[PDB]
Amino acid sequence: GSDLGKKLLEAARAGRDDEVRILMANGADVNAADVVGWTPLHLAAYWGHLEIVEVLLKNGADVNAYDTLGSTPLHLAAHFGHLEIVEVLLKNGADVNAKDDNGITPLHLAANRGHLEIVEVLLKYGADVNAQDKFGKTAFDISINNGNEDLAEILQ
Amino acid sequence: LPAGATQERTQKVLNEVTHYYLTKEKNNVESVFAVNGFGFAGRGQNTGIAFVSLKDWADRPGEENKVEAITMRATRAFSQIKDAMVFAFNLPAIVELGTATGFDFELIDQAGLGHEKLTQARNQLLAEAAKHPDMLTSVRPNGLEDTPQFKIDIDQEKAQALGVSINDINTTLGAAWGGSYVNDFIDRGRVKKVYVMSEAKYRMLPDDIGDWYVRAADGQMVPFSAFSSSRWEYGSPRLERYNGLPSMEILGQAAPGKSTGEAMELMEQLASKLPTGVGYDWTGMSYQERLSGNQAPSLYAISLIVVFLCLAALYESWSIPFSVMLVVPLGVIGALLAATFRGLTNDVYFQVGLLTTIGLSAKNAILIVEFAKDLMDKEGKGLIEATLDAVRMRLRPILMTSLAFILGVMPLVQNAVGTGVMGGMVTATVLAIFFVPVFFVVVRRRF
Amino acid sequence: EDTPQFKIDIDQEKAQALGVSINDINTTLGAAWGGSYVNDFIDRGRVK
Amino acid sequence: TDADIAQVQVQNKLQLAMPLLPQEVQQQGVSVEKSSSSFLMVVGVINTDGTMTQEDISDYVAANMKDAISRTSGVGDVQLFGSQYAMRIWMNPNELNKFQLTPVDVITAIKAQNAQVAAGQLGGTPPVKGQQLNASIIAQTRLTSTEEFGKILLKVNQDGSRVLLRDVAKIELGGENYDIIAEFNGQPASGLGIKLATGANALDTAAAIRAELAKMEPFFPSGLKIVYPYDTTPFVKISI
Amino acid sequence: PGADAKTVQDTVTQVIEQNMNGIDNLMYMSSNSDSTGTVQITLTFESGTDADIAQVQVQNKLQLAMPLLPQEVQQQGVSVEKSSSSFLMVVGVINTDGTMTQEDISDYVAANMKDAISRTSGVGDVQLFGSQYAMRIWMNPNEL
Amino acid sequence: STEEFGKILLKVNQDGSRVLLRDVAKIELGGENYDIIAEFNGQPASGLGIKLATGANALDTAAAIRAELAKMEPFFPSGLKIVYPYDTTPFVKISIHEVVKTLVEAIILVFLVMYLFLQNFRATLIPTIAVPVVLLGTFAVLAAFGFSINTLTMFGMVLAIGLLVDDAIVVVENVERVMAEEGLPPKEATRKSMGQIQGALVGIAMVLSAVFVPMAFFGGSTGAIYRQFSITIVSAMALS
Amino acid sequence: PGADAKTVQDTVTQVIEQNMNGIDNLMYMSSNSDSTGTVQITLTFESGTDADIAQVQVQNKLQLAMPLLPQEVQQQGVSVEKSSSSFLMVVGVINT
Ligand SMILES: CCCCCCCCCCCCCC
Ligand SMILES: CCCCCCCCCCCCCC
Ligand SMILES: CCCCCCCCCCCCCC
Ligand SMILES: CCCCCCCC
Repeated sequence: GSDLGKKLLEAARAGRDDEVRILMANGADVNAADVVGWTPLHLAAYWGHLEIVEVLLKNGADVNAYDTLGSTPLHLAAHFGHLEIVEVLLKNGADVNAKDDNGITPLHLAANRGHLEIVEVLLKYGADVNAQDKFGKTAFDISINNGNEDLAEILQ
Repeated sequence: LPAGATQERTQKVLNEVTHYYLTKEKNNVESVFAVNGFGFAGRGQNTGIAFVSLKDWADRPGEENKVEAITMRATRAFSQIKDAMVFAFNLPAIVELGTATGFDFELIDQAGLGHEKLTQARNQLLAEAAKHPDMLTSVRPNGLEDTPQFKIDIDQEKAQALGVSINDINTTLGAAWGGSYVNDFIDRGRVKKVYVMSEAKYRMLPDDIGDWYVRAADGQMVPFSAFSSSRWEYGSPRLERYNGLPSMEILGQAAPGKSTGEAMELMEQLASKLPTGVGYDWTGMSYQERLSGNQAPSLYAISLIVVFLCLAALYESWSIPFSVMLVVPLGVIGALLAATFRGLTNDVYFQVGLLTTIGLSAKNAILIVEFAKDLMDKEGKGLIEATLDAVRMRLRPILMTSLAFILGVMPLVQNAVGTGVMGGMVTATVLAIFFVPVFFVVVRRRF
Repeated sequence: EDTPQFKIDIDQEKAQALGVSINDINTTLGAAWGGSYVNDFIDRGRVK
Repeated sequence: TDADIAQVQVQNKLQLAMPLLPQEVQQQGVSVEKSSSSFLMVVGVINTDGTMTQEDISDYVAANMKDAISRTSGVGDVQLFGSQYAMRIWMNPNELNKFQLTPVDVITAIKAQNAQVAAGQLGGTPPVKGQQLNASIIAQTRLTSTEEFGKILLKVNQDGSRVLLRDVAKIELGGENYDIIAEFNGQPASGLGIKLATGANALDTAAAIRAELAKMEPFFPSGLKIVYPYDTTPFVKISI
Repeated sequence: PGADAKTVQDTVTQVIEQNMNGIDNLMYMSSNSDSTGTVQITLTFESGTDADIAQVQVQNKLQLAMPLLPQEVQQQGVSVEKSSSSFLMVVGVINTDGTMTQEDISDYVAANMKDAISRTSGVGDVQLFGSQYAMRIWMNPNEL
Repeated sequence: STEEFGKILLKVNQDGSRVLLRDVAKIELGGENYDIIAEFNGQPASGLGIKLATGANALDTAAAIRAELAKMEPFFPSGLKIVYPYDTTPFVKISIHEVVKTLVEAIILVFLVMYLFLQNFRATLIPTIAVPVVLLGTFAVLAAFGFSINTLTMFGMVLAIGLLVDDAIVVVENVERVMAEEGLPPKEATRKSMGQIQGALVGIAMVLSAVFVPMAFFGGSTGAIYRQFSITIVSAMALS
Repeated sequence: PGADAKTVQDTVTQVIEQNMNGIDNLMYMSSNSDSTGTVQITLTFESGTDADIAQVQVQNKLQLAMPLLPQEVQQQGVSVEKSSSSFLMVVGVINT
């Protein structure tokens, strides 16, 4: 990360749209890593800042950048129920079958926290429903363990 | 230092801070007590304080070598530092109280909103406070921000399948990585603790988690990676509470010219526009100085009523008292000019200083009026005759005390404070010898 | 005033014979019919 | 007798007896209180909407009101006319016997999987040379919902099926005890029975309780009202 | 030992806070729970309150709430002190020749110096900056 | 010892060979925690934060602490040195030093100004007697009320000396004046002189009490500070 | 319980004694640790001292040591109460 790159991470995390827009003008590194490997896109996706997600992708931010444990921004967006950020990320060419170091996809995370609409959008963009984690558990297996019959109907 | 900043990094800043003070302030600084690990906003590897001990008052001559001056120079040189937010500040006059200027605001989660929602309600108040520089300044949170942490989930099914108890897993993890206090031993006739913990180089990065083995019921040694799965998430490294409920302490002060009372009234208005289930309360000095304000007018009121009543019994008159009591501003104005000109501040010493000047100028006036009134009562003299005889008889002793004072104060002419009570008594004497005669005649003519 | 109360006796020989623990018998009885305070959990931010 | 001293002496002696008491009795919390035998006032709490049950009102009073009133200076003892919620596991002995389980196995599983672990830190002190990052390790936290208690894994069968806690018990929030049920003029209520601390003023304490309730009123749920069904202080104020 | 801010708050801070009841002349009660595995609960009292009575009342309600805390916290134990960091002076102890770590200095001060300063005439309270020695077992997972 | 902990038996293998704690772990004496790294001018450091006992003397305790550290000198290991990064003793000395200066300084100047105007050494001693008598008197009233010798009581006592000088001059000057303008003997001149001012001086005591006493009836931190100046000045002035 | 004078003194008596610094009107402090396991630290206060406040101030300072004491010593419980050295009377009981 650069001197500006640090201020973009803090600004992207915070939700200050105006500060990001000026840092985009001043040529701040859009692919500036955290200590754990989170780009500004990760931080925006996690804390749910639609404005900054769109502005960062516009300035050639890596949509399939992964942290030290292999988690993409689509994981963070899907996991924490940020619907329109999952839409924007998938539209700008996010890997819907992105496996972290545990073999967990965005479909697994979305299924587990029970965000029904995100699961449908992920499936629409071609999410692998048969995909397994390191333990050998599908998105369907997560739904029956949680007892989510609404979710269980979809995943088949 | 920022989130995920190590102890080795925090020391390098403290090294450069200590290097500056013993180099560029070798004339002023005696020692630097560098404490990596502790902070007055929070604790951790990423925080430190440097307690700077200075030399004698004598070895630091002039205002350029005082704390206020060194503080401003220090902060400028530390603005250069890359991955740090370093700044010097003077200790408060009374260490027991604390900062003792501005306000202390507690933002309270009143309806189980959670940590992440109170974080935003705070950020909404901080953003609003920034849009009134004319009223509020230095409105900041007195606590640590959320940091990355290493979430690790134990697959209960996988652990039961391989025949590994959760007790053994959590203990192996907590004891190795966290450190575990086992029992006490006796080192040379003194009781001391025994801690088991991982050797540093096997408990640093997530790669090291895979190197830890828990024994199963069947006898097999199961690695930690077989039944674990880890990811990153953001959690608070310092949670605050106030009167049982979750809170966030906000510090600030009134903008230059504005009173601290006004600043609090705006903070109350801004707070009432926050999301539902977000309350607030005033703690510390704000709690103290709000208790002071209510009492002030009541005690001012009692002072004057008792003064008036005591003079009324003395002189046997409801009106004549006023002739004495009108002397208050004459004693006050001298001190105010002396303060404003040389550039002193209205502090608690200066205030008791005014009360003594008012007290002594009142003392001088009480005798002038007493002598004047007695001449009219006993010897049946006229108003102007009695006033002129009174002020003559009382001229010497007033000038004797006033000469003793200005001779007593002028050794200070340390030079700044030397004109404070000097100027306060000069005008108090000069005015009162001319104005008290006026007050007595004006009052006795009217009433 | 005194009231009827269901007296229950545990045959120690028959317990030892079958290999059932005495603590298992008393916990099972105490927990089911009386109630067992196991540990604490977090109900919307508060310890319960 | 100085009541503050009398409490310190009584508790000094109790502290010797505390470890001799059963393990279960200590965990329920032994309380030493100085107060009047009767009530200063009752603070009734009703829901005018009907969007809250008698169980719900008592739980809210316990979690969001009682503690602050209990802390108020002059309040000797506070009595909740109801009960705070607890994670109630209602065991089914038919289902327990079906999978060869006991209340012991249910108690072991809850202690294991409703755990708040202290897992340490990445790059913790003392660290190695050229250490990169410093981050808290978060293992297992306390369970938050009835659904999470639901999916507590009791055992795994030979064929590969899983026995959950929801399979052998009905899991819900509900009173720590179900003994006390309050009703204000027929309609259901909870409330605080407040006893005046030994020597403390009745009127001054009443004012301090009202002051603390006034700070809560703004943050109440929908149609939650305070009512004053018993108050001794108004007589004292008016008679004087 | 090795507890996160949330673990400390959920198991220790909230439990002690909930039991701080029937204590006379209390104004407010602030508390911090941080990732060093530490909690501090400051009970500030009305002016003119007997600080001895105020402390023993706080001390007493903690003792009855001690069985409710975790095993590791009960083992470590919990301290109750009057809050006035108005020190008469701070005596620094240093090593110039570099033969001693801060661990070695603190232990010497604790063993020899501290107890003597405590018994000195007109000394109300003494506080060691650092801890005395502890038997450290540094485990090796490859050997285990 | 570390040797004893090293020889702790973990296991006995099939063949009879042993596994000890030292075989699977490094063992040494170290700190309870390694969170803090204390340094004093880039050198390893610790310290002792010392607090003053209730009703103790800050000067005596300070000197006594330095005496005890001086007798530990010959038992210290090589390299160990005492340093004093913080000390409140310096400020206590000065607060006392200024009061002793202002008293000495005042008695000298009053003697000069009394002689410059009245022009006889007999009259110059009467202030020199009265001012010490009242100040010593003030210390007795501070002790009775249960105050200490601190910055606030001493810089309040400095302001009091100003009021004491007036009461001394006001009485003597008026006797010297009555003697000059009527030619009366010292005794009858005093009786007439006191007859003129005695009612006023009593009046002034009440008026200055009205100014300074209500200051002490503030609440909390401010009230505590205001009490120090208030009781010192009103006591000193009332004794005068 | 079942600890020699030395072990009792090193783990309990010294730990308690070294926190009994700076208590109001404390004249002297006699203590003893015996082979049965008992500790008896007696703090004698200046004549005229309020014995109830004296007790409170000792109990406050004792709670500094309480955490540092052995686990078994805490299990037996530690008493803090006003004492007297001599028996007023002895009341004997026999069987005839
Ligand atoms: C005759 C007036 C006496 C009043 C007594 C109180 C004086 C001290 C109060 C100062 C308040 C000033 C706030 C800026
Ligand atoms: C620690 C407190 C000690 C109190 C000292 C009081 C001494 C009083 C002697 C002077 C009495 C004068 C009465 C007018
Ligand atoms: C409330 C007390 C008032 C103080 C003033 C008293 C002065 C009275 C003077 C009377 C002159 C005659 C003396 C015998
Ligand atoms: C309390 C002041 C009374 C003034 C009355 C005046 C009588 C003419």
